[PDB]
Amino acid sequence: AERPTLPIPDLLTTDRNRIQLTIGAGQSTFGGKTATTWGYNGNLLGPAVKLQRGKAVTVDIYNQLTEETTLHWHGLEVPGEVDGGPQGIIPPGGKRSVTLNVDQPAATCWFHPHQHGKTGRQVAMGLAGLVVIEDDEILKLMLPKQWGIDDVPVIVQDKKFSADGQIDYQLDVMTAAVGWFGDTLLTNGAIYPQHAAPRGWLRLRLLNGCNARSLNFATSDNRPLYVIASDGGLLPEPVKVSELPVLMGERFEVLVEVNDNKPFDLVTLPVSQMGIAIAPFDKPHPVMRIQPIAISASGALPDTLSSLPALPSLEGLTVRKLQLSMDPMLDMMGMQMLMEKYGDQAMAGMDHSQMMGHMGFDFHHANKINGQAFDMNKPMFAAAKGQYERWVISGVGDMMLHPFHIHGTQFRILSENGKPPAAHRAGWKDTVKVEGNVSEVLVKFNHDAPKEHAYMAHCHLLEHEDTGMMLGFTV
Ligand SMILES: [Cu+2]
Ligand SMILES: [Cu+2]
Repeated sequence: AERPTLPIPDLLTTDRNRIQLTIGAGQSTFGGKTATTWGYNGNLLGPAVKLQRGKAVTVDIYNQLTEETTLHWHGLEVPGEVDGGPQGIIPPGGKRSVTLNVDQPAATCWFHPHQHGKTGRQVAMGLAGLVVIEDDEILKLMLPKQWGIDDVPVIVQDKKFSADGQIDYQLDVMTAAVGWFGDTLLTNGAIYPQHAAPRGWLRLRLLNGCNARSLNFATSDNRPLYVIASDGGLLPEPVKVSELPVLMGERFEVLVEVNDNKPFDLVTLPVSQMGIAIAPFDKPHPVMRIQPIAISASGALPDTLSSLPALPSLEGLTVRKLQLSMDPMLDMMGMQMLMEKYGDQAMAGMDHSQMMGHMGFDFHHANKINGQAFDMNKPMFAAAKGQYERWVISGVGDMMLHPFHIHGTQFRILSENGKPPAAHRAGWKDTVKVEGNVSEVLVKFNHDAPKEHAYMAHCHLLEHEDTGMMLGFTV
């Protein structure tokens, strides 16, 4: 049969300078089986909210679920009051209005729930949206810009399904250790869709929307990807890559050539991550089928995209240390449950070093920062407003992958997991890899966050966040 077309999220702009988002339960079909799913302005996933830098907009958010949620704008530099972390509770049948005064460069950001201890479940049920920030600078470049034709959002997510076809989500000792992962890959909510792309340049806005699964994009015929933007917006010039690793909650925009009429796949390559490396993710896995077409397409790859500032001198900067840890009992219990469920396949992708690390009680608070499981009532510290700080985040002592995310900022990576960052990760980021080594970011918070609307800093492996690997901080 024909592959289904890639679903394109609606590009939603202001009215009275207002935007309406409805959070609701409905139904979706996956592999011919119906499931209860949640969506923003529909059944599953959500729209792309389109924002202009320097232009205020009001968002009216209606919770039509039968349980509490929050709405977090991932990668937006906004005050804590509108950040929608776990303190931004919207009750069932409630409404919250937020004024977003956008004051950052053009970027692809996203939005999702941040309900305390339930973020994994609420994203797994289908809640995620996009944010497209535009500025004068990006619109001058003549990048591909026809939304849903040559400028395409690609939200990649895995799920697992029970026998009846319902989403099979559980926060248990296995998923608290290694994450919630599945055997079914979704692309804008569809299984292995096709996208009809005009000949010339195709812009893909890639979002890893998975709870726990790291991805590594490539093409089926090894044509290159040209990275043009990271989480926080444009690189100074394009970076040519043959593969593109993307952690949970990271975005990159890439241009790819649609040259001849022969279709090719966007794929994800096997990653060395425990549980994630298991079949069917032990071989290259198709993400979507690009079908070349002949219709209007004038987008270009510019030699120069933007100016990236020199890093400042680090002397005098406040240093914060964040030591990530997991109770040895959770590693043991969680690993034991993984090995019970997958047997001989359980150590897929793992080298000798990775396995010897695993040497051979309430799990809801077993994941920690600085020896502390997340305490919603006790911000770990008071950060300075408008001042560079150096944040040193360590996974030394721990075997697992931790995409570390900091609210309220776009930062510069100084060191990523004991190496300088790759060229395409050296610009504006809101996520940094921590995996058995130490990362160092240069962060600045331009907006206030008081105690009662604190910013979060957490692992974006959502089951780790939900079982304690989060801290609140004031600005
Ligand atoms: Cu965030
Ligand atoms: Cu983690």
